[PDB]
Amino acid sequence: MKVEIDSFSGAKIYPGRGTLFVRGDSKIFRFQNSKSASLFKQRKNPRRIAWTVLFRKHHKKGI
Amino acid sequence: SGNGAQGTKFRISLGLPVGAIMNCADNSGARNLYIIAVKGSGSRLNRLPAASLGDMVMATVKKGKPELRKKVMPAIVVRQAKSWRRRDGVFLYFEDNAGVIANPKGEMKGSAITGPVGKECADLWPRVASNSGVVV
Amino acid sequence: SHRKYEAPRHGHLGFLPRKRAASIRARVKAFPKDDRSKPVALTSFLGYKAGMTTIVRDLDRPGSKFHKREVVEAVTVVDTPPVVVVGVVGYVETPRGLRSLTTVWAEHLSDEVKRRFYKNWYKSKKKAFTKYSAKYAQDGAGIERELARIKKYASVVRVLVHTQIRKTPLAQKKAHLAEIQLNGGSISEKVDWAREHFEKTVAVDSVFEQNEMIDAIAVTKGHGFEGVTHRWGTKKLPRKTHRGLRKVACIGAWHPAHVMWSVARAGQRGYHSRTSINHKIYRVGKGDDEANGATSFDRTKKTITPMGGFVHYGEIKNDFIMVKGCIPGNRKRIVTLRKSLYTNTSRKALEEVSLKWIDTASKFGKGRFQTPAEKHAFMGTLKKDL
RNA sequence: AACUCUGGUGGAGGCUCGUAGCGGUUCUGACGUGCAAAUCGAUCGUCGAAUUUGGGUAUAGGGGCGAAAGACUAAUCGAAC
RNA sequence: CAUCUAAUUAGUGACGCGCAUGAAUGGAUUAACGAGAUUCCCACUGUCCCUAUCUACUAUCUAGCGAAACCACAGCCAAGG
RNA sequence: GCAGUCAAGCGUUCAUAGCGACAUUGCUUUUUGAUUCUUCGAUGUCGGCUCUUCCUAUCAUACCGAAGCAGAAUUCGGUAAGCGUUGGAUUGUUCACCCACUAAUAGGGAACGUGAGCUGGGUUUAGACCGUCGUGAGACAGGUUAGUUUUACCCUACUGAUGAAUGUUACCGCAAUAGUAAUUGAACUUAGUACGAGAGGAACAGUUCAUUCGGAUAAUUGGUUUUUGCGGCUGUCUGAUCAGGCAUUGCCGCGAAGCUACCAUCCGCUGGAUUAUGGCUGAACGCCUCUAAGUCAGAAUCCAUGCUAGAACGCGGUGAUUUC
Ligand SMILES: [Mg+2]
Ligand SMILES: [Mg+2]
Ligand SMILES: [Mg+2]
Ligand SMILES: [Mg+2]
Ligand SMILES: [Mg+2]
Ligand SMILES: [Mg+2]
Ligand SMILES: [Mg+2]
Ligand SMILES: [Mg+2]
Ligand SMILES: [Mg+2]
Ligand SMILES: [Mg+2]
Ligand SMILES: [Mg+2]
Ligand SMILES: [Mg+2]
Ligand SMILES: [Mg+2]
Ligand SMILES: [Mg+2]
Ligand SMILES: [Mg+2]
Ligand SMILES: [Mg+2]
Ligand SMILES: [Mg+2]
Ligand SMILES: [Mg+2]
Ligand SMILES: [Mg+2]
Ligand SMILES: [Mg+2]
Ligand SMILES: [Mg+2]
Ligand SMILES: [Mg+2]
Ligand SMILES: [Mg+2]
Ligand SMILES: [Mg+2]
Ligand SMILES: [Mg+2]
Ligand SMILES: [Mg+2]
Ligand SMILES: [Mg+2]
Ligand SMILES: [Mg+2]
Ligand SMILES: [Mg+2]
Ligand SMILES: [Mg+2]
Ligand SMILES: [Mg+2]
Ligand SMILES: [Mg+2]
Ligand SMILES: [Mg+2]
Ligand SMILES: [Mg+2]
Ligand SMILES: [Mg+2]
Ligand SMILES: [Mg+2]
Ligand SMILES: [Mg+2]
Ligand SMILES: [Mg+2]
Ligand SMILES: [Mg+2]
Ligand SMILES: [Mg+2]
Ligand SMILES: [Mg+2]
Ligand SMILES: [Mg+2]
Ligand SMILES: [Mg+2]
Ligand SMILES: [Mg+2]
Ligand SMILES: [Mg+2]
Ligand SMILES: [Mg+2]
Ligand SMILES: [Mg+2]
Ligand SMILES: [Mg+2]
Ligand SMILES: [Mg+2]
Repeated sequence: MKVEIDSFSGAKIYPGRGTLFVRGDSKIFRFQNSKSASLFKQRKNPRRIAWTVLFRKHHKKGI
Repeated sequence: SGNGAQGTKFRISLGLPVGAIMNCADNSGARNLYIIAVKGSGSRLNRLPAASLGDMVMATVKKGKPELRKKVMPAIVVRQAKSWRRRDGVFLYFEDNAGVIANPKGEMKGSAITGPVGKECADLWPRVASNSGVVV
Repeated sequence: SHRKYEAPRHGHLGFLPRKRAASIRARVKAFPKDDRSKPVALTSFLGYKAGMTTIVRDLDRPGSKFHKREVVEAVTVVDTPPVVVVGVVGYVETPRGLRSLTTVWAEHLSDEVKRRFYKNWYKSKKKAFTKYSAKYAQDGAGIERELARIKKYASVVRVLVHTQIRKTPLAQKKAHLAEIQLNGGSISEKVDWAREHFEKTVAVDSVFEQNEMIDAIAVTKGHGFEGVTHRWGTKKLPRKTHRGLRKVACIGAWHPAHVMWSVARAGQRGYHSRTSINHKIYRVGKGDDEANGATSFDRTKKTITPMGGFVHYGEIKNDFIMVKGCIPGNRKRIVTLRKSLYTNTSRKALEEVSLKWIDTASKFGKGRFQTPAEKHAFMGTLKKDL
């Protein structure tokens, strides 16, 4: 019973939610939802998407 | 599927019908595999025989060595690139479609698989799992 | 000449006619075989379908690849308040079938079940059972006479129950009234059980247990007039075709010079009464209970209701049946849950199920949080003074 | 040495891409008791000349006219009305 | 026969005692051109596997207006003749 | 095309395990001949696609009998049409042939099923080229290329939908009848066991999955997006700002809800009576014999349980039944 972390948004993934993507260099990317999956597939940087965990700790939002 | 398979398989979503060209993961000298059939397929009118991960397919080689080209040969699908659900709830998919050349008894023609391999394929075919590196 | 390429027949010829059901409450056409040794108990129970959610549990299936591993499963939640018992009905075997011999009603009926007898309740004088309630006058002689008739005759005893729909997040206010056959022995003991339980409520934990196969009898979701491709599953005709491709192209030979009943045609889809068997009860949950959505492995004090209510239904404040998979009927709909008509011992039954986690994330979106406390702990504080 | 090469200039062509225009390939789309006794939509061919076209004039039925299909000659053509 | 394919009554390259090829009733070839006919490859795609969904306008119901084709009489079958 | 009778013979011996000459007797209308009986004041002419039903002359599946049946695999046959019977290259093809999967890729009918269902590839009304024939106009069941596929709103049939009458009205039911549905495979185990000199090599019970079909459902994943929900972007217009208009839904990204997908999940019941066949008791026929009387087991069959509709002229129980 494991809660994963979304590789784009840092969102907590409960069982069943979102998808898992295995890249050509076999790196596992877990996505909580299709929003994160599509933004990853658009090659968007999570550090510039203003609601992600990576953005908020890069900008020191709420700490 | 038939002979060589070590166990059963839960149903994986079919993503590779006939006519699908997948990459050739092993080092046997082929570059792609063109799926001409699926072993253990179902006989329904108009319905294409469709493969999924871990399935043994009949395949030709469209790009590769001339000694592998223009022949029918068995292959095993090792990567699917179509989203399928595991019974642990995880809908996963790969980046590309990939298979390895084998003989009908399941032993693999090549010696080393380049890339990840699905866990159902590795558990169904021990010769794929022996030469596989990372599994999923 | 022949078919040239054999294919299976589209659709099922035994689920015909594909028409609208006579009512929303799909009738139970078979109750379990009466074992006359067991105690007297209901064989069905009435609920309202709240919605589906997701569980995680360790699968105990030896020989399976997922033995002692966690499986993620869909469950249907049936919001299930206790039913009130308001009558009994006696059934006499005749050479033309069962025959209702007499009904005996309880003395006081609530306005929920009194509303069932009225098409315009707001206008009425509400005079229903006002002279039946005078049959209980000074010794209940005319009631004990009819109950003695049910004891003397009446090889089958059914009880009249009604849902408590004001305990349910529905705008309907009008109860659903149904006969449930009393299994459990001695026709006298069945009538005595019903007479003790007049005006009393029977809860769902007295009917159903966990790890029990049950049957779901419900009218399915209505889909209007539908064409033959989505009604029957027929192949869409090729793109070049004239006058339409969501059709059946040949609806019969020249001879017989008639369209056959077995030719797939357009018409009503959905709103059909369906019985679907062998759904495993994963939780008999209590309404006087927080930690409905908590398991022994979770221990997060949360109820079965998702964040922001069950979508298009409401929130569950009553007892409920969490059952495995999909049952017929859409949400808000009356559903009859019935005990199994056969003793199933197939090792998919008889399996003790312990839930590890129940999904209470919002079904109104792609919800990420299980509790508002979890939302607060993740998101931190907000501009609204969170 | 006969003479070669390069950069500009220039603006030719029954040349090209493509509007208007002129046609009418495919959908064998729509319509098919039609908007229409031949249209509508998309897609097309061509678009500076053997071009497109108005007005005037000439050729009349076993006759005309025809870059030729027995085509066209007033919804009439293997002989108009 | 070869090649193209896993497989080709298709395509291409050859062979030629060619039912019945052939030299301005033109023979062979040919760059460019072609809404011509054909084959393969890449790209691409609901052509398909295998169908789903959305929009507008219909259809539908209403107020108004209001035809036509067709019509011996009509309208449930099975078998017999 | 498919059967049957006789049995010289083939089958190491041995007519009939399996075949079977010379004869001979039949079946079917799924080929083709024969007729010209209906249609010439239009029965739309092949093939394919779609979809339904029917037949059994059974390919597979179920249960069995026989073998030159040791096992495995086969071969012959019985009940049996319940349930399936494919994906492709070439060709307009039906047919063929090959690749390949499969339990199996059985044969047929339904106006050579099915064109107001489609398509128009074939035959082909006018165009055109060739070959041969003809002096020629022209001919060719010779090749090639192009060639308008119209109408339902009527009756019935089918599919769904109402509905007068039953004193009225409402609730809860019964179930006559009609339909009915599940299908098949593999891996593990039995077990390298039985059987066999070996080579080889099973089955039943058990368990886990899968094929095809069906009925739902939308928690999840995917799809859809006029939530024109939020953001962005181009061009223009509102003097700039803010906020907007138009671009026949302007475009791009995300997008709840709803609908939906073997592209997602769930679910798909067990009793009885039988066929083939193998038997029991037992005469006829003092013996024998499954059969004659009687009787046992037994198929994917049949009928029920279960499921769907409920007779709108089938029925029941129950509530209330109108004046100041
Ligand atoms: Mg097809
Ligand atoms: Mg057939
Ligand atoms: Mg069928
Ligand atoms: Mg019943
Ligand atoms: Mg609807
Ligand atoms: Mg719809
Ligand atoms: Mg219809
Ligand atoms: Mg459900
Ligand atoms: Mg939702
Ligand atoms: Mg020019
Ligand atoms: Mg040009
Ligand atoms: Mg132009
Ligand atoms: Mg002009
Ligand atoms: Mg047209
Ligand atoms: Mg029309
Ligand atoms: Mg008009
Ligand atoms: Mg003249
Ligand atoms: Mg001519
Ligand atoms: Mg004219
Ligand atoms: Mg080809
Ligand atoms: Mg050639
Ligand atoms: Mg030209
Ligand atoms: Mg309208
Ligand atoms: Mg309208
Ligand atoms: Mg008459
Ligand atoms: Mg008749
Ligand atoms: Mg006539
Ligand atoms: Mg006609
Ligand atoms: Mg006709
Ligand atoms: Mg037979
Ligand atoms: Mg047989
Ligand atoms: Mg039959
Ligand atoms: Mg049938
Ligand atoms: Mg025909
Ligand atoms: Mg017809
Ligand atoms: Mg037609
Ligand atoms: Mg043609
Ligand atoms: Mg109408
Ligand atoms: Mg059955
Ligand atoms: Mg469905
Ligand atoms: Mg404009
Ligand atoms: Mg706009
Ligand atoms: Mg299905
Ligand atoms: Mg005896
Ligand atoms: Mg017998
Ligand atoms: Mg007898
Ligand atoms: Mg018996
Ligand atoms: Mg039973
Ligand atoms: Mg009735």
